[PDB]
Amino acid sequence: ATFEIVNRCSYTVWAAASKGDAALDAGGRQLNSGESWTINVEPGTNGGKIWARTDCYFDDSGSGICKTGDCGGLLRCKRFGRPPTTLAEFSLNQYGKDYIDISNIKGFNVPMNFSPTTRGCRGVRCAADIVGQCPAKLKAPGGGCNDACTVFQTSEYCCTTGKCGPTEYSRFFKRLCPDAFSYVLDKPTTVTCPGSSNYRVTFCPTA
Repeated sequence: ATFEIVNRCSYTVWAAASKGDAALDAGGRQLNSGESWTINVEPGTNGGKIWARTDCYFDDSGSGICKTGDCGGLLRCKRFGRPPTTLAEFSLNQYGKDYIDISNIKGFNVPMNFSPTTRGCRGVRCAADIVGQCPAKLKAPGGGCNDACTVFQTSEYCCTTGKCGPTEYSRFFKRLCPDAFSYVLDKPTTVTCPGSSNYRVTFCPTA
């Protein structure tokens, strides 16, 4: 499957693609304002994530730091990034279907559109100013808006027991971005697409 990753933001982001224990394609790249990065994702990939990282410094070896979404200091991510990270999430060719969502479960750093480029399903978007409106307790100094699980580490926020409800914090993410997961047991906003669909992830899709 082909993912076109587009930075429409006015600022540079460092895109990242991982399935948690391995890079997808090169695993990460700098995207200046307007730049597009096309990656190939193995069919059958289960639990893939794409995210943006902000305010990175990397040396010539691809070792450094990002203020949001850092994946153990690498340019080319092998593992998931540190919150806060708006997440494009996908499972491909699962019994003939692709499954896509946007999640705020690990917080929000960059607005995002995740849309198929092929026919047969709709895209999802979380493009609200969640950072500007972020409740004081969830504001990350690095930039971005943390999820309550990351900040408070409670059974309720992290849904550790598999029993949890919506919270004042989850309802904030949900009010601004209804088409994104706000907590672990949120009513699924997953979109079902044809197996072997292709997709575009757009950072800052509106502004």
